[PDB]
Parts: sequence; structure tokens; C-alpha cells
Amino acid sequence: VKQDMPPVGGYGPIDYKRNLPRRGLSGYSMFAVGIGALLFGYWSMMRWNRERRRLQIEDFEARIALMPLL
Amino acid sequence: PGIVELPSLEDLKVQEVKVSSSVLKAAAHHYGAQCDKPNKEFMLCRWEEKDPRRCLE
Repeated sequence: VKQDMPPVGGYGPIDYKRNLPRRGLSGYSMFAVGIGALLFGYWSMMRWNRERRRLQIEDFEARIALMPLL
Repeated sequence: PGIVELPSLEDLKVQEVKVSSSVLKAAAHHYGAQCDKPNKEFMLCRWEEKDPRRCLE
């Protein structure tokens, strides 16, 4: 006879359980990364803002020099 | 009231510095350094007289 049957040793394994691998970093790591990014941004902003203030002072004194003729 | 006094058109005639604004801005600092005394005298006269008709010279 010929029918639809499983083999002698059966079929392979079949999963039925929830699989969540829990990928990622701990909270301390991401918080430290954020704090370091904030500090780097603050330092770069302080340097560029001081330079921009000096440039603005230079332009203002240029206007001071040009004022009496106008 | 009184008639407003205005200087004639011959008194205001002077050869103007006919350059662009960027020309003035490019040489602003050396102009401020070198020609400082007559500009300072003129602006002191302007702040002490409160009248453009008395600061023409």
C-alpha cells in the first residue's frame, strides 16, 4: 500500500517557544554616551561662539570707523 | 514763529567720496586709524552743537 505517513524516525524538531534575544547595551552605557555627546557639543559651541563674538566686535568697530563720513 | 535758516546750495557743494560701500568697508580700519583727528573733531562738534548747519566746515 501507499499512503501519506511520517518516516520511521519521525520528522525534525519544530519550535513553539517565544524567542526574544535581548540585544542591546545597559543603561549606564547609553547614558554615558549621551553625556559625552552633550559635553563635546557644548565645548565646540563655546569655541565657535567665542570666535563669532570676536568677529562681531571687529565688524562693529569697522562701522565705528566708517560712521563720521556717512 | 521765525523763518527757518538754511544754508544755500553753494555752501553745501563739496567733492564727495564716490566709492561703493564695500570699498569703504575694505579700508575701514586704516581710515579710522589714519584720519582719526578730523573725524573726531567733526563728531565732537556734532554732539556739542546739536545742529547740522553749524558743523559744515
